[PDB]
Amino acid sequence: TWRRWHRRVNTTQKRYAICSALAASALPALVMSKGHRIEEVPELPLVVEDKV
Amino acid sequence: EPYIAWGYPNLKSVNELIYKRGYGKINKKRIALTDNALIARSLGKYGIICMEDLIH
Amino acid sequence: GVDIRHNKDRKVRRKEPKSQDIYLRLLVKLYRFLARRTNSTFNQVVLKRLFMSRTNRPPLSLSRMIRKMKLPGRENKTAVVVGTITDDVRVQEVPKLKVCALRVTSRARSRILRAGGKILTFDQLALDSPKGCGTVLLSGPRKGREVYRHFGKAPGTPHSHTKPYVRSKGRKFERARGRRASRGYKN
Amino acid sequence: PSRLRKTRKLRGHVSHGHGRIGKHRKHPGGRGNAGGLHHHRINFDKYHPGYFGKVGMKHYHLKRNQSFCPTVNLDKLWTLVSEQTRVNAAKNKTGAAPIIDVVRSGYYKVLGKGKLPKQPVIVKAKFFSRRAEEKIKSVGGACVLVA
Amino acid sequence: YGTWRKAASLKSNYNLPMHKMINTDLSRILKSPEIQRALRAPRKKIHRRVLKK
Amino acid sequence: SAHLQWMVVRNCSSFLIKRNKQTYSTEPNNLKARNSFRYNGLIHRKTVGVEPAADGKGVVVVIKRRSGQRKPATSYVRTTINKNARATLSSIRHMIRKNKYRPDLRMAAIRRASAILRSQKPVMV
Amino acid sequence: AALRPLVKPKIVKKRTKKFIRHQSDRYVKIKRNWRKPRGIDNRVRRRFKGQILMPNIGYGSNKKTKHMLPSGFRKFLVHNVKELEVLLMCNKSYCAEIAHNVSSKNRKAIVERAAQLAIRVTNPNARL
RNA sequence: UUCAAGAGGGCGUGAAACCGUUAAGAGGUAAACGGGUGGGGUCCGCGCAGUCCGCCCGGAGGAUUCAACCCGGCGGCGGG
RNA sequence: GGGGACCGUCCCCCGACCGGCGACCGGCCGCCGCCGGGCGCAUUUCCACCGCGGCGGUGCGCCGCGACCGGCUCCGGGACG
RNA sequence: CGGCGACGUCGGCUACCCACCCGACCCGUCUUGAAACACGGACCAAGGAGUCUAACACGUGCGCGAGUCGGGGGCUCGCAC
RNA sequence: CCCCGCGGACGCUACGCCGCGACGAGUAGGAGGGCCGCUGCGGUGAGCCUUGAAGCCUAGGGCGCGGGCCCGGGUGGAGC
Ligand SMILES: [K+]
Ligand SMILES: [K+]
Ligand SMILES: [K+]
Ligand SMILES: [K+]
Ligand SMILES: [K+]
Ligand SMILES: [K+]
Ligand SMILES: [K+]
Ligand SMILES: [K+]
Ligand SMILES: [K+]
Ligand SMILES: [Mg+2]
Ligand SMILES: [Mg+2]
Ligand SMILES: [Mg+2]
Ligand SMILES: [Mg+2]
Ligand SMILES: [Mg+2]
Ligand SMILES: [Mg+2]
Ligand SMILES: [Mg+2]
Ligand SMILES: [Mg+2]
Ligand SMILES: [Mg+2]
Ligand SMILES: [Mg+2]
Ligand SMILES: [Mg+2]
Ligand SMILES: [Mg+2]
Ligand SMILES: [Mg+2]
Ligand SMILES: [Mg+2]
Ligand SMILES: [Mg+2]
Ligand SMILES: [Mg+2]
Ligand SMILES: [Mg+2]
Ligand SMILES: [Mg+2]
Ligand SMILES: [Mg+2]
Ligand SMILES: [Mg+2]
Repeated sequence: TWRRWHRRVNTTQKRYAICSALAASALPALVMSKGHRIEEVPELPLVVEDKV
Repeated sequence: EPYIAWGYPNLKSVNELIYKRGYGKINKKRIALTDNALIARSLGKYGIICMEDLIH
Repeated sequence: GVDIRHNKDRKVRRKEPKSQDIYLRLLVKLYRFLARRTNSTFNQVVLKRLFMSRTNRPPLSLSRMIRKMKLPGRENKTAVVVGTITDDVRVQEVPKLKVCALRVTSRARSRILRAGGKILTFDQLALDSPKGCGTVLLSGPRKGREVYRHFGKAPGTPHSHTKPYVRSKGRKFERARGRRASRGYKN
Repeated sequence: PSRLRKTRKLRGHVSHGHGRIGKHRKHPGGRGNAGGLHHHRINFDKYHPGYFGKVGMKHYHLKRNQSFCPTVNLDKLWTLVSEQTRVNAAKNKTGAAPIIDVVRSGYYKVLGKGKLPKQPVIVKAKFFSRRAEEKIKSVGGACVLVA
Repeated sequence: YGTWRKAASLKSNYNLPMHKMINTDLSRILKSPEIQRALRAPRKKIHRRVLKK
Repeated sequence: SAHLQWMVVRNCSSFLIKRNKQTYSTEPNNLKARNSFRYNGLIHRKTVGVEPAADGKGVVVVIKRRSGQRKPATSYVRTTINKNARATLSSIRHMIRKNKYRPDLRMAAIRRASAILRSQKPVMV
Repeated sequence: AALRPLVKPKIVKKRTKKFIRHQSDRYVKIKRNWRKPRGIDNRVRRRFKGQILMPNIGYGSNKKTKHMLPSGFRKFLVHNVKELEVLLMCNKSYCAEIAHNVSSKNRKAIVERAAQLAIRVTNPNARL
């Protein structure tokens, strides 16, 4: 049971993975390459009103 | 001495060795002497610019 | 059969970065083209430094960069380091510097910019000086590492001043026999 | 990842890299630091001089806190205050010198490695080295002791 | 997460990571007149082995 | 940037097919359908694609406009050409060459248009 | 009749026979799959004359004709019609074939579509 | 009966070793193996009068409309 | 203890000059291209068929033959010094 | 440039059986030396042996950098994940 | 100052493609590559499948130097 299942990742690492993930989510080629069918989406940094 | 056979080549032997089997060490590569420009590029500074100069 | 030895045929050298950093790979592409299509030996040195490991790209402190920039005849020249530029809190006056680096520490970056300096990346350096003209190629201390204190002759040999590997430092840890004449020998 | 290791490449090779003649056996040469003065003497003498024997005086019930005395050098001295402090003092017309309390910053002794900028300063510390005191007075400063 | 000229106001110590390559447009950089002026002419003729007659 | 986006999807993409010592890419606007920086139909500011018409006759020439690169809904302009093969190839040639709109894809688009039209004519007995 | 490849070079095979494992003829427990002999006294490993030959890189096929079918095409496995259109511009160099698990109804559509796109199918009549 | 007993109460699938029978071939240097051919056999090749397609020429037929102009729409590039 | 002043970073604005409209976008123009609809209704254009037609490319269902050119090689004649 | 092509033939060096010529001792293992009168192995199936923890050392990759690191704790609807 | 022709092959997964030269024995051992193979997890294939999954059998067709893999036929019956 003491196989060391967990890993610690530096906080600056982890914040920098989030920034890369967010920046990639605004580029159509990368989101399409994940196969998300963003063919008719008006704008990929896609923002809706607070009413939702 | 036991590993080699050697002697004194004559003019014809030098000609046929250079013309039939003459290869130049150009940029560390074994390049066949098909053109005079290959000889002149690497040996022109010494006055040797053709196969005849190399044979001489 | 031919009489040669094949143990040195394969030269051991970096032909590419072992990193998967796509930004580093992009500017390796840029400087692979510049080294090939120019006669500038500066591009050749920069390209091969881009392949190098982190231990072979030691950080360059701000003090060391300033000191090399202050040498005569290096005014209005770009300081180029293939690695990280580091703030040195031991200096109090930062002059105006034109700098190209792979990476600059936030505090060092603020100090350079506040002093009227300019910071370039290697893509901008290619546009500024494609052949590297008017540049000073600097390097951090390559042997400024703790490992090099342990390298060399063995500690238990005469006239060797190499640091031994000890879990602790104290009077009880490897200071007796073989270290003083009273305890057998010293060498 | 076990898929990246030599074991995956040593399948089909009978000795698993340990060799046919010498084999891989339990503990040839002893266990741990066995035979450090006998059959492993050369390694211990070559790489760990001083390992064997006693040197010095022992001290029962050592309390590391009593000997607590962190040190700071003069080259790092001005980093203990704000950048506002040092520019204000430099451009100050009077002879007013700022006070640097190294005990507040967590240091007890002021060592004298490096050089100081040419401006006076009052340095408060528990201990001063001889050369640190000399350099502080050279720039027109003063050293005052605290307990 | 902040800007490159503002630190993050909800992380107390974080700032956006910096680019090691500002302009990642390789085609535009290589076609720039500054780069093209410094280059030597391309060697595009292929020299295949000559059969030694 | 095209080069930066290429370094991300050159080996990691949902359109990537790697089988039988071959590699293919199935993104919508990939002429020749090959995994390459030149022919990738997603990473470039301007791209051209040739597709069969919605019905069984003609071709659809889709180009990428320059304005809304982050707005995929209006980023592609689709035109339908339903004339004879020689006239259809001339229109595609003029769209690419006269506009200087990616001239490196001229023959790829023309060859693909020929393949589509050749597939639309009825089979023989 | 059949769709012809763009070019049909003469395919030269250095070896036409399989490399069988040493002593796979003497035991059922040992399969014909090749395994490098590593015994200290093995005469096959030592390359004695008249023994079982060992595969090596010298037997490699010409890169121009590698993976080429006898028909001059190279094969791409397909599972549906959508994967078939990747070969539209590779018609004269690559041939499609349908995966074994594809149903009889679905591979009928693949064969029909491939006939239209002039793609050659190695197994066009495979469930019928 | 069952869709199926080529699922029949230790019954899903049902390998190898080993055995029976049928078919083919062979047989005094134990078998087995590597290389090279030859013979026979089972199959494969829509094999069986053997490619396709670009331009041009000639013959015999159809279809609009070919170019250029007009209107509209949409794009690319340039603009102190 | 507050509250102030100052300093460093900011902020949205009131405004001008500076480099450019950029890979941040619109409107106007100019050129070009495509599409749709008219007109153009035939020495134009396009479609399919035929010729045992020509020019190119690829390649011949199978089994064969010849020719010249070049590379390597082993030999044989003739003549000259 | 020639010959030949459907119920008899054409091509398939792979794959099945057979024949002949040449070559060919049974593997594994210890060993200076194994075909050994050296040991293990009748045959087939399934199982079957450098792993995990800790500690070092060096190399490489990543982040930050004279700093670095929250791993213990605490705060976030208390919990599909 | 291209224009009776408005036209002109391929390429460059830059971790790609191309050229030239030399070289190739190997136990113990070291290293690299593996679109070799097994099982499970996160993504992805608008993947496959009762119009037949896995598995198994096969004088069937092939691919790879090889590890192995794909396809045809049969059996099988729910997954891959
Ligand atoms: K070396
Ligand atoms: K080992
Ligand atoms: K070998
Ligand atoms: K059953
Ligand atoms: K035995
Ligand atoms: K914690
Ligand atoms: K999956
Ligand atoms: K293989
Ligand atoms: K099956
Ligand atoms: Mg050799
Ligand atoms: Mg060797
Ligand atoms: Mg070995
Ligand atoms: Mg074994
Ligand atoms: Mg052993
Ligand atoms: Mg084979
Ligand atoms: Mg066997
Ligand atoms: Mg041996
Ligand atoms: Mg059944
Ligand atoms: Mg049963
Ligand atoms: Mg039987
Ligand atoms: Mg033994
Ligand atoms: Mg003995
Ligand atoms: Mg033996
Ligand atoms: Mg004996
Ligand atoms: Mg024994
Ligand atoms: Mg047994
Ligand atoms: Mg026994
Ligand atoms: Mg097993
Ligand atoms: Mg070798």
